Amino acid sequence: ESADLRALAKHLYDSYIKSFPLTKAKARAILTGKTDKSPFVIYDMNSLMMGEDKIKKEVAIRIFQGCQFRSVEAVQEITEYAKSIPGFVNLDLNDQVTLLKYGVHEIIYTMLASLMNKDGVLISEGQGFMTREFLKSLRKPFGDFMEPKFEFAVKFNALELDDSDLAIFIAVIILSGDRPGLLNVKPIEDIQDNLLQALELQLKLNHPESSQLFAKLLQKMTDLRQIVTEHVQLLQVIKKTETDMSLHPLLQEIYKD
Amino acid sequence: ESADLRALAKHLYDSYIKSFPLTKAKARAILTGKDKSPFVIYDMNSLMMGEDKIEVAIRIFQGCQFRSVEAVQEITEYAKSIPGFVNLDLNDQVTLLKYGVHEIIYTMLASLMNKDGVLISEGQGFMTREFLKSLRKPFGDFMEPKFEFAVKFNALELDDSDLAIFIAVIILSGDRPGLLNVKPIEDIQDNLLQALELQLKLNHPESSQLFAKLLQKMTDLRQIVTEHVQLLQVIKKTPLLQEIYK
Ligand SMILES: COC(=O)[C@H](Cc1ccc(OC(=O)C#Cc2ccc(OC)cc2O)cc1)Nc1ccccc1C(=O)c1ccccc1
Ligand SMILES: COc1ccc2ccc(=O)oc2c1
Repeated sequence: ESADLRALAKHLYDSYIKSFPLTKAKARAILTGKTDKSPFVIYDMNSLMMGEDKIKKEVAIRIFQGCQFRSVEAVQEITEYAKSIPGFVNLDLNDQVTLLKYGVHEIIYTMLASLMNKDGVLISEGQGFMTREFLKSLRKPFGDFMEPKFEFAVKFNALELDDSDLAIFIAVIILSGDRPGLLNVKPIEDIQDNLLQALELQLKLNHPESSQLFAKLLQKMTDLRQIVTEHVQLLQVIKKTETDMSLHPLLQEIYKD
Repeated sequence: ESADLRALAKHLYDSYIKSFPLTKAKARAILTGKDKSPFVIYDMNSLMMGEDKIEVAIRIFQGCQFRSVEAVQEITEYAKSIPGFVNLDLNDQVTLLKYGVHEIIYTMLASLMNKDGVLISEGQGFMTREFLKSLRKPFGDFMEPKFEFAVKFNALELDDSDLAIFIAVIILSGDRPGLLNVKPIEDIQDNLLQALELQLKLNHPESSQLFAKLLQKMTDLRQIVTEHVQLLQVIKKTPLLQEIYK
C-alpha cells in the first residue's frame, strides 16, 4: 500500500525538519534573495576578519577548524535524525555505530549541497556566505578541500530535490547493508527497501515531470563515496603536514576505518 | 457527544497496541504465567547465561538506556496518532516528546514490573529485584525507586486501554518548558482528560476517584524523572555511541 510508503515519507520529512536547523528551503531562500535573511559574504581575508563582528591562529587552519567543529554539529544532528528512522534503533548496537560512522560523512556532503551554489557555501547557520574562491584561495594543502564538494554540489543540486525528497534519500544512505564490519546485513537491507520504496514513490509524486530521478539520484551515491575517499586522503596529509593541528575526537573516531 | 470520547479512547487503544510490541496484558500473562517462562537473571552467572540465551554493573544500565531509545521511537509513533498532536507547532511536538518521554517510559515500565522483578528483552527475560538492588552504587538504588512507584502505580490495576489515554495525557502537557503555543496543547489535553475520565468510569465503574488517583500519580512520575536525571548526572562522573543515547 502506497499510503504506508507515503506515511513513512511524511515521518522522515517531519524528523528531518526537527533534526536539522538549516533546511534546504531556508538555505535557498537566503541564497535566492527572498532582505531579512541576507548573508554577510566573505570573499577576502578582511571580510573574513570583518565577519567576526557580525557572524559566529592561522586563517586557513581556523577555517578548516571551523568545518571540523561544524561537522561535529552535523554528526550530532545526523545521529539524532538516524534514530528517528524506523527500526534503526532496533538494529545491533555495533551495526548502528557502523552505519552511522560510514554513513555520516556522505550525508554531510549531500546535506552540504543545499547550502552551496556555484559561487559559494553558506556558513554559521546561514548568517554568512563564504565565497568558493576564498576557500579555493586557501594555502596548500587546505585550499582544495572544498573544491570536490562544490562540484558534487552543482551536479547534485541540478537534481532540484526538495527537503522531503532529501530526507528519505539520507535515510537510504544511512541504512546501507553494504557497510564494512556489519554483523547483520539482512535487517539493514530490509529497512532500506522500505526507504527505497518510499523514495521511489516520493520522487514520482514530487517530480512527476522528471524522468528516472530515482535512478539518477541513486547514481549520486557513487559520487558521495568518491568524495569521502578523497577527503580521507587529504586528511592524512593534513595530519603529517600539520603536527600541531588537532582533530575532534568524535571526528577522529569516525575516521579510523 | 460522549461517543467522541469513546471513539477517541478506542482510537488511542488501537494506536497504543500497534505502537507498542509488549502490552501490560502480554506482560501480565508472563509474570502471572500462561507460553515459555522468561529466562531469569538472579545471579552474575545467570546474566552471563542470559546474554547467550537471548562490566557487570555498567553493562546492565546501558541495556536500559538502549531499550529506552527504542521506547522513545515507539512513543513517538503513538504520539503522532493522538489527534491534533501532529498539527501542533513542530517545536512544541519535540518539546512535548522530549520532556514527556521519561515519565511515559517509567509508566510503561511499571506494567512490566512486579515487586520481585522487571521484564526485559520484550518479556524474554526477567531480572530479579534483589539482583538489581545488589548492584554497586550508584546503581543499586537506581532501580528500587522505580519498583516502589510501580507497586503503588500498579495498585490501580489499569488496563492497557486505560494507559493509552493516560499516556496521551502525559505527552500533551502544557507546562513543559519552552512551549511556543499552549492553547492547542492544553485544549487537546483537556479533551484527553475528558476521554480518560469517561474511560475509567466505564472500564472501572466500581473504582472510586480512580481518575483523581491516576492524576495524583503524575507527581510520582515527575519526582522519579527528577531523581533519574539527578542520579544520571552522578553516573556521568565515573565514541559515536554517546551521541545515540545522548
Ligand atoms: C574534519 O571534518 C570534515 O570532514 C569537514 C567536512 C565538513 C564540511 C563542511 C561542513 O559544513 C560547512 O560548510 C560549514 C561550516 C562552518 C561552520 C562554522 C563556522 O564558523 C566557525 C564556519 C564554517 O565555514 C561540515 C563538515 N571538512 C573539513 C574539516 C576540517 C577543515 C576543513 C574542512 C573543509 O571541508 C574545508 C573547507 C574550506 C576549505 C578547505 C577545507
Ligand atoms: C534489552 O534488555 C533490557 C535491558 C535493560 C532494561 C532496563 C529497563 C527496561 O525497561 O528494559 C530493559 C531491557
